[PDB]
Formats: sequence, structure tokens, C-alpha cells
Amino acid sequence: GLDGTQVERQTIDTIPGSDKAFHKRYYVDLMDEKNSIKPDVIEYAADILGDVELQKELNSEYEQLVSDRKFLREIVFVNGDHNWPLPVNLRRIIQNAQQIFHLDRAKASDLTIPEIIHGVRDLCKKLFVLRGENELIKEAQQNATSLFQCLVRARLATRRILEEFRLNRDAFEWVLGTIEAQFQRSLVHPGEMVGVIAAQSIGEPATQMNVTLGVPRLKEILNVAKNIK
Amino acid sequence: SQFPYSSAPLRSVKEVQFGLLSPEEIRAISVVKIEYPEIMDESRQRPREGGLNDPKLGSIDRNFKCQTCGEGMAECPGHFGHMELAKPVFHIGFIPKIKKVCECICMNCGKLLLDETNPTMAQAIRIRDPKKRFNAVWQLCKTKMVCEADAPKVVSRGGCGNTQPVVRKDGMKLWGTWKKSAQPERKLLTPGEILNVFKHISPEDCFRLGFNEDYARPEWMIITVLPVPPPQVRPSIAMDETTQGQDDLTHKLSDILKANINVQKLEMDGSPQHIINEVEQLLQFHVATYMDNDIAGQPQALQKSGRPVKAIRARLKGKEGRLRGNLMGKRVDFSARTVISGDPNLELDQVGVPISIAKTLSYPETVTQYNIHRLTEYVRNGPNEHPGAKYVIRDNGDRIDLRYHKRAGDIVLQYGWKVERHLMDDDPVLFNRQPSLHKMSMMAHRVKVMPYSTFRLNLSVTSPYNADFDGDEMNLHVPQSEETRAELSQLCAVPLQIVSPQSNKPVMGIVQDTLCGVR
Amino acid sequence: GGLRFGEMERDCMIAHGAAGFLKERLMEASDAFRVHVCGICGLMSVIANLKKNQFECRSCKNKTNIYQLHIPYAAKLLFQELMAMNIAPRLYTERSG
Amino acid sequence: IFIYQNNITPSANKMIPTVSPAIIETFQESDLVVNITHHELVPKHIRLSDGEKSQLLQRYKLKESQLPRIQREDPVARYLGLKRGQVVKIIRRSETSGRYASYRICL
Amino acid sequence: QKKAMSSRAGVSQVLNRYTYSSTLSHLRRTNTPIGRDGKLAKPRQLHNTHW
Amino acid sequence: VSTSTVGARRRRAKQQVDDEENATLLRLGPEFALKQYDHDGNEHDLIALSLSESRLLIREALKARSRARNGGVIDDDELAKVTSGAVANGVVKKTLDYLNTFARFKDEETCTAVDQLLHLHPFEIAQLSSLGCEDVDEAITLIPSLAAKKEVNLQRILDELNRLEDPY
Amino acid sequence: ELAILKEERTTTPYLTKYERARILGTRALQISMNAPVLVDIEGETDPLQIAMKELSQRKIPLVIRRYLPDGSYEDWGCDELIVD
Amino acid sequence: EETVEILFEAGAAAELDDCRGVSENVMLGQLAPMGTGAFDVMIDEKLLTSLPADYAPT
Amino acid sequence: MFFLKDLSLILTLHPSYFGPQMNQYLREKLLTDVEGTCTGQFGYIVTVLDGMNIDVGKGRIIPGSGSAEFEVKYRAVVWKPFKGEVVDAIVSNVSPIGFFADVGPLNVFVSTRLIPDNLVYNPSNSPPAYMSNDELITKGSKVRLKVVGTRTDVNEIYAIGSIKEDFLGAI
DNA sequence: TTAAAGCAATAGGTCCACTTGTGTTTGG
DNA sequence: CCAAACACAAGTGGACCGTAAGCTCCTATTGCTTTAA
RNA sequence: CAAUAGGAGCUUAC
Ligand SMILES: [Mg+2]
Ligand SMILES: [Zn+2]
Ligand SMILES: [Zn+2]
Repeated sequence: GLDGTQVERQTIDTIPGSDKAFHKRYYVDLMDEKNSIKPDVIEYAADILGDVELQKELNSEYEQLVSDRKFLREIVFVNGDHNWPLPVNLRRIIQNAQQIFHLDRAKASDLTIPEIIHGVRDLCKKLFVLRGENELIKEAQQNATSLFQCLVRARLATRRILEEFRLNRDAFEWVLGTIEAQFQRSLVHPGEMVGVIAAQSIGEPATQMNVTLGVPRLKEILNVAKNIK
Repeated sequence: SQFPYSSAPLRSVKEVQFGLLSPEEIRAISVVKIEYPEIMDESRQRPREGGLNDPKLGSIDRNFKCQTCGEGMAECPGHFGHMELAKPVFHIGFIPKIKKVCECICMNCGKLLLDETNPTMAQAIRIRDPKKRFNAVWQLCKTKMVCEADAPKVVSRGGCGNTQPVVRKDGMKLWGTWKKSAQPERKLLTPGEILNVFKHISPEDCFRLGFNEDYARPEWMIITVLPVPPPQVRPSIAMDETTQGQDDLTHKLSDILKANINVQKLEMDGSPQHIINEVEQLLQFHVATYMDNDIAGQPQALQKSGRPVKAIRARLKGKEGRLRGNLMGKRVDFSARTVISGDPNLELDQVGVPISIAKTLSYPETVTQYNIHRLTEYVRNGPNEHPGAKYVIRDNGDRIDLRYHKRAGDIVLQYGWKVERHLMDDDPVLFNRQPSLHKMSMMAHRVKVMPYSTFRLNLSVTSPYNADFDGDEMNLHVPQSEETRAELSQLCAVPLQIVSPQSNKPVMGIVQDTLCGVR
Repeated sequence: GGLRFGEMERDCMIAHGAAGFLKERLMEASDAFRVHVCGICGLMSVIANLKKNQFECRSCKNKTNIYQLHIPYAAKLLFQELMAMNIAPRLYTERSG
Repeated sequence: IFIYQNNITPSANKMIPTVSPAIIETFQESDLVVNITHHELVPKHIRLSDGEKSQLLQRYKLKESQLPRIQREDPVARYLGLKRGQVVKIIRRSETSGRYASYRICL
Repeated sequence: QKKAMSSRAGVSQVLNRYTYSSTLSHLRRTNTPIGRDGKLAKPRQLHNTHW
Repeated sequence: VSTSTVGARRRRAKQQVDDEENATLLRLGPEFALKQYDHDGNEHDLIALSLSESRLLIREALKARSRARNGGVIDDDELAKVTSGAVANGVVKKTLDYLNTFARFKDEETCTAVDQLLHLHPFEIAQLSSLGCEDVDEAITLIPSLAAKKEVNLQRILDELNRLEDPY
Repeated sequence: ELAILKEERTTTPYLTKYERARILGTRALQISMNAPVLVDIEGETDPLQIAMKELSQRKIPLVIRRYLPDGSYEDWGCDELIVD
Repeated sequence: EETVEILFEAGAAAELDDCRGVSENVMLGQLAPMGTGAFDVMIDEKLLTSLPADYAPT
Repeated sequence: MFFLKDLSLILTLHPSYFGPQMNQYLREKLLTDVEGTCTGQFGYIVTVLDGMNIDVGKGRIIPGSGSAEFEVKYRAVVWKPFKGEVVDAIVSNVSPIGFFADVGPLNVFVSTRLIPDNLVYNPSNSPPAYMSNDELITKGSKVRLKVVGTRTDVNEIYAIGSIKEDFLGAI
């Protein structure tokens, strides 16, 4: 459902790597003291250890990430490719957020885990390619944004957000709001003459171009032939 | 607004309904019967009424009006006549379908050879598409060689029992081979006999083959009266100030009239059967080549210059025909063309426009209470000084040309009036280089007026146009209203096309000396 | 003369979505015309006398249901040639089914 | 279902549709050696029910003729025993969105 | 004259007098009347025997 | 310009002799179809108004539009004035005076009574409320269509009508 | 009959590029035809720029009627669609 | 393509053209149901009646 | 005879008139425009039921001109005569070659040949009028007269009647 | 004896669709 | 095994071949016979 | 306040 000028190549981070690398980047443990958040990044570090009503949410997050890993690896991208054209560029969003709110001095982060998890969940339930309370509308809406949700969940993971990007609450709210608005801006407009645009986008490259290739092969394809060269 | 007031409401065409013209309606919409071939009266000043230049057909002169509608040359559409034929003839563009219907139907009683009794045809009837239904009924009904009177006690379907002929086509003559029971006596099927057979088809029978009761009746595919187009469709021309030759259609109609009269000179006296066929076939050939002069396997109706006649079909087809040469694309006013040049000092969405072109082209700007001082300054300046103006349009359409008007100082601009001022700085204009392979080959630029008759382009936009400065010329189109100005500036503007949907990457970059210099 | 606004220029304007500009190039910058059609038969067989404010399709014997249409003059000429080949193009201003 | 070996003659073939209200379909054994719905290029087809077809048509404000179509002789329609008017749902890989649901109506 | 179609066109041309070398070249020009109806690129090719 | 629900009436190949008017023979024209429609396209029975319903409707509309003009604050020669234009005032004055010179039913009560009693073709339905007739003869001769319907009832209906007819 | 109630309107709440372009053109033509202007006119005299100021301040009095492929339509006032 | 043959077949079968396409609206010089012409622009009354009473028709 | 007729009228409005009390201005424009006009297809539009409560709906801006179109649908009352229908009237004019009678909005004139022959004209009576023994036609009289002809002229129409038939004439 | 007007007269390769003929099945 | 109903293959049909632009140059029916002054 | 058509040929920029 997206306009073709609005998408940029982005890496899907849940796809590549070994299971150990996946586990180290994304899996958090609350009871386990060492494999938890590094204490020197958050205000509430001491309150974290040993909790259960939060390790449940962390496990739910990690299982969603494993679901995305399995889905992308077995259904969508079986050959491992993870650099694909997608809507809003999140690296640029994150770096702009870092620039505006001055994320230096490694300050204690006031951004709690449950707030991160619920923010990403609400965002994933706020990307509207189709609007309507119908049931086929809901199914098509979730099928439309599955890959982009996979990207947003592979990037805005709790360990990554807290350690690698060190965002606070203000930067977090800004990143989420910007993702809503820029995704709403990435959608194709009704009324687009996608057929003429597609025809020109296919024909123009032909002006610059023992397997048959190039213009004769494209002519064979478009002039559907019962036999080919 | 350049059309004189008419009281009917103006609306737009939502539906087009094609179909044949019946002889009754052809006679009805006509305005004068055409029978005399000779163009002029006797070379005698306002030619013979009932000829091909009857003033009832309409006016093609600037100082004469139409005797049918009483309107000037600008408004009169032209008016059709009719010209009854002595014998009916085939429409050249329907002979194959006449042959198909002849094969499908019973050529004696006007009934479909097979009924709904046979379930194959009973389901072939059940196609909604007229063409698919016609194909599915013809692909079955074409082989039964009798009109069985009993549906497969004796129950009669009303049929007759006469055998069917094996239709064949040889030119414009429809042969039908009757294999009696040996020697199959093959006879010629004239247009009149087929017309008589076709008039007998019942409305429901007509529906099954896929025709229409109101719009397309199978006998209207045979011509019995011919419409004569107005002279607008076949205007004369002037070669050296005193001479005129008629258009091809006019001479073709004259030849048809000669053929018709020769036909009417045979059924009135001796005619030993080898002149009736010859002259009726001459009529058939003239009528055929009046509509289609590209008929396979026969000579072409020629001009005495040796060229073939420009038939209507040849008028309608091709790159230069009506559809592709005048409807899909056409020549337009308010355009300019000249060589392009590069200017490092122009902005990306700026184009440098020569002064002479800026004064030749114009934009109509409605007078309002925010631009009245500026427009009156333009009116005083005149059409030879920049910034000036070329025309003033009054609230009823009367033009005030500011060239021949000697008293340019004594014009006060009214509100709601329109001034066709010059081309000025920052006007959005559509700018274009051929070939226009993609949507970014034609983009809207802001105007900057300059001397030195080339067009000026910022050098980063030469990539989407695929242009360079070694001879190239580019076209400039000026929007003549505010809707088109807004459309250009908000959809086609150069800044909006920097990123392309072809490969979701930019198409304009830094090029050709700025790149080397920045390195 | 004027410059040809050919088919590929129309394709580019269609890609841009500029419908008004395309209509304005092909009508007000070129052979725009006005014709009257019969509201019953949909043929351009209407005899119009604008100075006497009187209209009639004599085939349909009609004087009240007549409509005017702004169409390219090349389109009017095309319809007249089609009528010359016995084809009836009927321009209707409202949908039925 | 009548699985045959070599060929089914047209004279015999004409009796197949005239045996209402029962339905007779035929397949050749050579065609059945490979199950084509297991092929990687063949996504999973699921015939809709009448109520779900009505829901599909109403959700898109559609008529039956305005849907993409599938021939009754399509190998996967033939494999699924599709009758005229029944709509399959085809979920398939999408490199831009991950997952995409397609619907085709039977000719 | 009455058989202009089916006759070769362009066998005679207006001598080019724009500059002297243009005249000298026009007086030494050659034309193969293959025609443009046909996309056979073979007869358009510079050939070894052209040396 | 002035159009209505009557739309295409497109041209079939055949014509129809049954297009001329003859009000004696129930031929009125292709504008008064036996089943009308409304401004929502929904089907609706034909309307053939007697002089009473029409007079009441026109009086009602005029006084309603006068109260609308007045912000919310008696004779046809005055009540017709609500229109715009001298020709308008003249035509409505003549119509209203014509109504008050032949209105046998001068109230809504008797109009409602005749509506109930009557509700048969609305043409003759209204013409009975418009044309006073003593016995069966005037109706069956001035309106020749009552013969071939075998539901007459003119005797008692006309009796009660002329009974309900107010003096003058 | 073919109009859609304001609750079940399932089109985008955002003004599209084509709707914006045509709305601006139409408003510019209107103001250039001596129509009343709703915004406070301070400096600018070009009708298109006045139309842009009115569009930004949600003071353009127009309605977009968005036709669906089945002939039905939805009505949106310009002031309730969101402009970027 | 095949302009004359297609028009003859349209005549001989009484085809009804629904005029929903682009090219069809192009040859008639009408606004295509495309881009800027894929909608209509009405006049809003609820917003208009808020204007000052002196900006009124006379 | 008067018929209740649903009818419409498409209109054009300049942008200059785009104010806050527009719809009422269009209502007044409709009332001025339509109250009195004749149309050959309907008859005569005398009044409009519920004039102030007509719905103008939402108008559409015409692309290229900027003027608004309104399909103002409403139900009104129209009066049309038909040949062979009996219509009452009152005489307006008198003349030796017949007399005029005002029917609805119109005026109907009956010719001399279509009048019972017991009726005799008089140029010398005070008041001047047709007479008879047991029949009278003077100014102000009522005439139950049949219509036997109606020509349709767009602005004003005229109907020529005939009082030669039974149950007709002076009443 | 000469001039003007009107009528008549010449000698490139692919693909799709339609028609006809010869083969297969069911069987009198 | 000779018959009807019916299908498939081969051969001979037709239609179309980028876009825009400039200039120059030639031709626009001709010849013979018949009629009228 | 009014500047023919049809053809062929040679060229311009892709
Ligand atoms: Mg170049
Ligand atoms: Zn028969
Ligand atoms: Zn008509």
C-alpha cells in the first residue's frame, strides 16, 4: 500500500547471524544478575533485579522476536537476504532523535521496560494501511505491515534501545510519534495512475539495454509466445 | 465563453451508444435529397440545388450563412443530405458478418436452423456478451443444412424444410452453393435478396444471434440510401488565388451519382443482362471504395493524378489519421520552441525565457481589486514594451487588440475583465523535451525573462530530460488558467520530481563540473 | 504553426495526474467546438438557430429535449465521418444501465 | 473421482456433466505423480465457503465479475474440485509486506 | 508520370550548394534502394569489402 | 431546463400510434404513468387531484410561506400575492378565484370525508369530486369509461357527495 | 442512497496530493473571480498564495466527494481532512 | 489499434461505452476520472453560514 | 387541469455571491425564476408547495469556470389542459367572431362555427352580448366548455374550445 | 474556321483465424 | 463396414513497424471530339 | 478585417 518514492533500503536485524548472536543482542534476564541491563545506564537499575511481573513481558517480547526470526527465515526470505526496500528509515530517525535531545554523558535513563514494551506494541497497532472495523480489513491490515513491524521490533528492542541507543523517555515518545506520522506519509495516494507510472518505469530502462536477454527477451515476455528462443 | 449564448444546459458525455443507421432515420435527419452530379449549376454562380454543394448542406464561406440553420461559418456544424440508390449494395465493412448471418439463418423463412431443443445451443444462447453469444451460436448452427420443421406424435416447430447453401466470398459478391439431390448449382446472392431475407428475421431470432432491436438490425448492414456529408467534411481549397479542386470525397460522390444515373438508364430500356450486372457492380465498387479503398485483391479507385482516393477509413487510421493524429495528440496554441542553453546561475526550478518569446506568449489574468494598478500599468506599457500586455478581453468576449488601438492611454480596466498580459517572472510553465519517456521528461519550471534567444536551464535538470547543449531544442507550454497553474506548480514542479518512483532514488544530482570541482 | 502535444506528452500528464491541464491543452489550446445533440436519438442532427432561439431534431420531431456539448472539433468530424459510413455514434448525457 | 490411465474420449467425456446431481471429475495417473500444491511456487489454496464469499464480496463492495479469476481447468482448481462461483483464498510470500492474501473466483 | 507509385524516388536531388565540400560530396553520393520497410541491420553495416 | 423524473425515453426502432391525447379514452401522455415515482426514485401511486385537495394545498402553501416571510407572525385576492412577479400574481389570482367560484367542498373536513369514501382510477375519482352529476347518466356519458369496469356505485356516492355539497 | 454516513467513512483522513492541487486551483480561481476571502489579507495579491494561506488555516469552504469503484461515494469537508 | 474494424464491430453489436476510461474522456475533451479529476468539489454550507452578514448577496 | 409535479432546475452561482446566507438567496432566486413560467412539457407553474422549505442540497463547482450547480428538487403544482377534457371558465371578451374565456392562467377563444346556432350575436344591446330565447352569454357568465385544440408555444399557450356539444355552453 | 465547356478514359518473418479434408468413435 | 457426428492441423489470409522538429521543391488532369459563332 | 493542399527529398536532437 505504499507510494514507490517513499521506501528506502533497510536492514532487518532479526534475520542475520547465529542463534548465540541473536540471544546476546535481544534476550534479557531479570533474575540473572550479569545478563541483565548494565546498571550504569538507567535510574531504576536496582529495582529491576529479581522481578517476575516484568520478566513475563520481557519473555513475551523475546518470543515475538523469535516468531519474527522464524517467519522471515522460513517463509519470506528463505535465502537470508536482509537488506530490502522498506518505508520510513529508522536509522535516520534514531540519529535525529540523538541529535535533538543530546544523548551524551551516558545519563541515567528514565525509560522503563514496561513503557518501552507497551510503546512498541501500541505503535505496531497504529500503522494503518487499511481503515475499517471489518474482519477482512483487519486481516489485510496485519498482512500489509508484517514486514515493517518485523523491522520496527528488530530495531526497537529493549536491550538495543537501552544500551546501544540509550534513548530516554522524551526521545522515545518522539521516535514513536515520528514513526506514526512518517508511515502515514509513506502511503500511496488514491487516484495514482500506477499503471502509467509502471509502464514508463519498465519501458525507460529498455532504452538503455546462451540465455536470451534484453529487448528480444522482454518482447518474448510481453508478446506471450508459445515457443521462445 | 467564446461561444454565443445557447439556452440549452451544458453537460458532458457519460455514455456512447454505437449502432447502425436505419434507412428511415437516414432519410429523416437529412435536409435535401441529392441527385444531380454536376458540382456547379452550369458553371453559373451559386450551384444547382440538389447537387453536392447545395446551400442546405451548410455554409463554407465567411460572408455567407447556412440556409438550413442561418449561422455563420464558425458555428454551423454542417448538415447531412441523402442520396437514394437505385439498387441496394453491401456495406463494405460488414460483408464478413453478412456472410456469417447468412450461414447461420435459414435463407427462405428467416428462422434459426436449430432451437433450444438441442441443449448445446440451448446453453450457447445463455451468454450475456453479444459477441460471445454470436460466436457460440454460429459455431454450431453453421453446419445444419436444413430448416427442420419438426423439433427432434409429430410436433412442428414452424420450420420449412429447405436446404442450406454453402456461402463463400469472392470480392464483394456473396456466392451461395446449393448442393441439391451431383451438380451444386452456385448462384449469386445480390444485396437486395439478402435484404429481403433479412427483413424477415423476427425480433427474438434477432436477439439470439446477438443483434439489437433498436440499434442494430441485421438488414441495416445493407445500404439502400446513402448519407451525403456536409462540405465541412470535404472542403474545397485554393491553389493559385483563383482555382479550386474538390476534395476526394466530393469527386467520389460525383462518381457514385454518375453510376446511379447509369443504373437508372438500364431498367428503363433495352438491357441484355450483360450491362445491368456491369453497371450495378460499378455502383457497388464506387460505394465500396467511398468507404474503404484498401480492399484486398482488387484495384484501387484512382485519381487522374495517379494517386488513390483518400477514403474515410484511410482518413481514420494510422499515426496521421484522425484518432492518433488529432485526438490522441494534436497541435496546440500557446507553445514555444528554441535551442536550450546552460546557466550555472539559475535556480533548479527556473527556466530562462527569451524576451521575444516572453512577449509573443501570453497569460490571461482576470482583473481583481488586488492587481488593478499593475494591470493598468501593463495596458499603458503596450505590446512592444516589457512588462506590457497584448489583449484586453471584455466581459462578453470582445477583444481589444492593443496593437492597432491608437489610443492606448484611454482604456480603463473594468472589474471581471480579462487582460492577456505578457509572460513574466515566476510564471509556471510546462517545459518538455522529446522523446518524453517518463513523467520527469516534462516538468514545470518558473520563468525568468532574459535576452539572447535560447532557453536557460540549471544544469542539474539536464539529466531527467536527457538533454545537453549541442543543438537541442525544448518545448514550453503556457497554462492558460488558474487551475492549470496550480496543477503545474503542485504536481509537476521540478522540486517535486527529484526522487523517482522508477527506482526509489533521486534522478537529479550534482554533475559535470560541480562534481569535479567539489572533489 | 503550433507544437504537437502528442501521445507521450499525454502519457506524462496522465502519470502526473494533471487532468485539468490535459483537458486544457486538448480543448482550450486547440480545436474546441460546441455541438447540439438530440436528447432522444443522441445524434448531432439538431438544427440550431441561436439568434431565433429555436432548436429541432426533425427525425425525432423534437424541440425541447436538446442538449449542447463542448467537444473537440476533430471529435465532431470523426462522428460525422462515422455517420457517413452508416455507423451511428450516439452521445448520451446520462447513464441507464 | 475417476482416475484413468491413458485418455478419456470426447464421446465418453460428454457424459461427465450430464449426470446431475452427482459430480464426476477425472484425472490421469501421470498427472497425479507429483502433488503440485507442495511445490514452492504454488501457494496454499483454500476454497471459501458461501458465507465467507459473501463477506468477501461485501467487504470490497464488489461484484463477482470484478474479481481476478481462475479457470475450472486450472491444475489447482482441478486438484481442489472447484465448481463455478467458488472463491479460493491464496496466501503467499510478499517481499514488500511479508504476507499477502489473494482471492480468485472460479470461471 | 502516371506510375509514380512503384517507381524509384529520390533518384534526382537538388544539388547542395551550401558549401564547396558539400557540393563535392553530393556529386559523389550513392544510395541503395533497399528501403526502410524492414529491420534487417545487415545491409546497413560497414563491410570488409567496403575497403 | 424544466425536467422531471421522466428521463431517457430512448428511441426504440418502432413508433407508437397510442401517443396522441384523448381524455375521453384514458390517454394522457408519457408524463403521468400509472405508477409514478418520487424524488427518491421510490415507486408511488399516480396523483390526480380534485379541486378541493388542490385548493387546500395551495392555500396551505401560501400561508406557510407568508408566515415564513413574516418571521412567524385570509382572501385569495390577497393570498395569491405571496408569489414574485406581476404575471405570477395574475396567474395565481385567476387560479384562486377560479377555485373559489367552483369549490363545492369549502373545507378540509368534507375533503377528508370524500378522500375516505373514495379510497378505481384517480382521474375519474377526482372528476367526480369536480363534476356535479345528478344521476348515473351524466357520469356514464360525460365519462364514458365507467361502463367497462363493472364497479359503478355512482348512484349512492354522488348522492352523498351532493348531500355534503355546501350551499352557495 | 449512494452517500455514506460520517461514521463508516473508511477512506484516508489525510488530504491527498491531487485533492490538494485541485482544491488550491479551484480556490484560486474563485478568489480571482472576486469571491470573498475568509483569511485576513495582509501582503499578498496572488490568488493562489491567498488560497494557500486559507488552506493552511483550514478556512477553504470546499468539499471533496471521493467516488468508490462501485459508484458510491464519501463526503469530506476540506477542513476535517488533515493537511501535511 | 484496429480503429476502423473495432468501430464497425461496435456499430454492428450496439456496444454501450461507459466512458469510465482515460482515452475515451480524452477524445471528448472531458475531465478524466483520474488524478485531480477522480473526485468532485462541492460547496460546504455549515462553514459558510459563519460569515459576517454584510458579505452577502444583494 | 392542475397536476402536482416533481421537477428540478439546475442553476449557476457566481463566486462573488458566496456568503453566509447563500442558500436563502438561491431560494429567492428560484422563487423569482420559476413562479410564472410556461413549459410545453408540463403546463403552467402557478405556485410551489412549501416554497421556503426547498432543499438545495450541496452544489458542485464546475471545473474551469468556478460556478456552482444545484439540483434543487421539489414538488410543485402545474396546470395543463388536454384536448377533450371539460374545463369551466368565465368569459373575458366578446366579439362577432366569437368570445374569449379565461381558463386557469390562460384565455380560451371559441369560433363562430363551433357554437349552437340558436345563439345570436347583438352589437346593439345594452349590454352587448350573445342572446337567444332561453340562452344567455353576457360578461361575467360561466361556461362549461370543452377543449378541442392546444398549440404549445413556449412562453404563452392558447387553447381553442368548442361549445357545440350537449351539456355545454351557457350554464 | 476557331474557341470553350463538358464528359470520358490505362497497364520482410511471425501469429491468428477460418475453411476444408481426412481420421476416430459409436453403431445400424 | 459403411455411415453420421465431430475434432485437429495446415495453409493463406491480414495489420503494423519511436518521438518531435526544419527546409526546399514540384504538382494541383490531359487530350480529343463536337458544337457554335 | 481575412496568408491552400497533397506528395517526395534532404536534414536537427535523442
Ligand atoms: Mg543533444
Ligand atoms: Zn426455414
Ligand atoms: Zn433526434
